[PDB]
Amino acid sequence: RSVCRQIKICRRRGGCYYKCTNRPY
Repeated sequence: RSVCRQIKICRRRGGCYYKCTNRPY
């Protein structure tokens, strides 16, 4: 599994969703 946090990732084409981004924390 991972140890990231979910963000409302958005695109220019396609749309937005829940992405585990993983910020260096």
